[PDB]
Amino acid sequence: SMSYTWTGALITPCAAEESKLPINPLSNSLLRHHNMVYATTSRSASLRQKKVTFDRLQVLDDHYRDVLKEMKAKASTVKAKLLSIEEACKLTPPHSAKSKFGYGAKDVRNLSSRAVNHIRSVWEDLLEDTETPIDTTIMAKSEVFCVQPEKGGRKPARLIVFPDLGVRVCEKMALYDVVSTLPQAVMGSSYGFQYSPKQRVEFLVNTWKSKKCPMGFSYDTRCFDSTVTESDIRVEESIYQCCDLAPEARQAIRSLTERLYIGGPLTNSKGQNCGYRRCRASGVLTTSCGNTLTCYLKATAACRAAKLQDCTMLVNGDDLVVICESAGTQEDAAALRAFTEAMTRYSAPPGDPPQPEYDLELITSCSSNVSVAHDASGKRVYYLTRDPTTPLARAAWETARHTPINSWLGNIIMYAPTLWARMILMTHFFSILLAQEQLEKALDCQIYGACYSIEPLDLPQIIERLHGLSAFTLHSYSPGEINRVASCLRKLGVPPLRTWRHRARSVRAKLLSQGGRAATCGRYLFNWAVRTKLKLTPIPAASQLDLSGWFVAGYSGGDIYHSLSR
RNA sequence: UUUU
Ligand SMILES: [Mn+2]
Ligand SMILES: [Mn+2]
Repeated sequence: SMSYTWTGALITPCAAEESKLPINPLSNSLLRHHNMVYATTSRSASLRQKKVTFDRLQVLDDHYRDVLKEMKAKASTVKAKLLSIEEACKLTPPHSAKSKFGYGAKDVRNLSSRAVNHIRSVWEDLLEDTETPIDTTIMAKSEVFCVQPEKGGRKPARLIVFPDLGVRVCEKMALYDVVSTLPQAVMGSSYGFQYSPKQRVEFLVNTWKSKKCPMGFSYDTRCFDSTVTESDIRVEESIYQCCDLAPEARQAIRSLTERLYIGGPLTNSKGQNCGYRRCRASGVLTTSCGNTLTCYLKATAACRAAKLQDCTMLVNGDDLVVICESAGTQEDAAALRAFTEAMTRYSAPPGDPPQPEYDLELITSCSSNVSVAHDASGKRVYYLTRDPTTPLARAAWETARHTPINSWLGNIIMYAPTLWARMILMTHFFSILLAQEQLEKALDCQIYGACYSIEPLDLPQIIERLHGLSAFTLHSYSPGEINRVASCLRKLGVPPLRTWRHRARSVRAKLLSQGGRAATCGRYLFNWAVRTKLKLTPIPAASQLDLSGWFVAGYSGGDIYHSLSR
């Protein structure tokens, strides 16, 4: 069947769409070559559509049918609870889209009458109406990247399809738990979203060490969400239905499956009819959990067919990275070839063909890889990195365009040990932040999907609990990692690394001098900027009131919000 | 204007 069906009515905006980096006297401090930057807009959505729209052929062999049965048996283990409206409302991000029915995120979190009195009517319908497709909206997401080295190759806008605010709250009421528990339950260590970046690195290594002669690789299917067949979605529901649900829970899951998840009509920001979606909806709660299981399923099934000795895979939504036992160069090469032939048969073609790798630091998945460096005492230390182009790109864009969701903060947390995040991001912003003095001002960034309100003043404690004290003392970085950073810098036109120690030494001492948590930031977050690094003892609060549940499971697109870690 |  066709992933989508268009009518002519267009994907339209509802706000002003910039798409160039304004000559921000501060952006020039973080990035000279402004040009190198841009932000997707509506004007390039159709290109996205054409890319996205295609026919789907899928066939199900035995391996698939068996693997699935297995997953269901683990699923049978889980038990999910229904969620109270209060519980769902409070999970709604403070800035989520408002409802056509005259009420928004704020009215919800505060449990307005007009709000709940809708969520309630919405949840009743989900029990009274079992066939009617449910209306979804289609927007183009605003996204900033760096101009492709092909001077002109710009990424077309991404697309987001989400159901009304009321339908989203009910989703949480019926699946939140399922989605927060069931995945792991089914996939064991294969579930990516359960690790912090250091647990991921750790896992990736032990695993790579567990093979006599390891061979790893990753597989990136093309436009995953469109490759998802209404069959794929129905199967996912079979998995969900193995949990021990409450009838209204169980029934809602049913209703949403046929009414929202398998597909439905598309409306634009202006009430116009855009057409039909018959593939995964990018903006649903089940979006991630559904992708993780499908990638997992189809891959574990492809592995058997292709015959890869001792496969240990790591799934993260449509993101996949499998490590196994090598059988020979000319052997592995063909083996993987069979793997892509199976995956494809399952309606999961690759963007680029997968390539077997024999270096762990070379395998890259989820636009990041495993590199090495050294801690204080110099004991080798693994940390998870990535190419900083986008991150630096996005950060300069935000510096000039106060953005709703600060990708920079998110980067800092996740990649805290990276050379680029310590010397360039942390510096650039704490200078900004400290010049306006907004250290208490809690901004929003996001992790594995869900949103999070954090106070920059707590990075110290948060950074340690996720990376350890090594996060604040890594020095011998790998030559290759170093060149990757250096180069990106040159590209965007950013001043060499050694030049930031100076910009730091200061900002770091203007915090030292503010005492308190501020002074704590200055001590740990900038110890690399002093010609005399001082020893760092564990942070008291850090490991103490470490409010968690952070890396338990993905929710990208789910509209999930949590405000813990001060 | 919503956060795959
Ligand atoms: Mn894709
Ligand atoms: Mn990806």
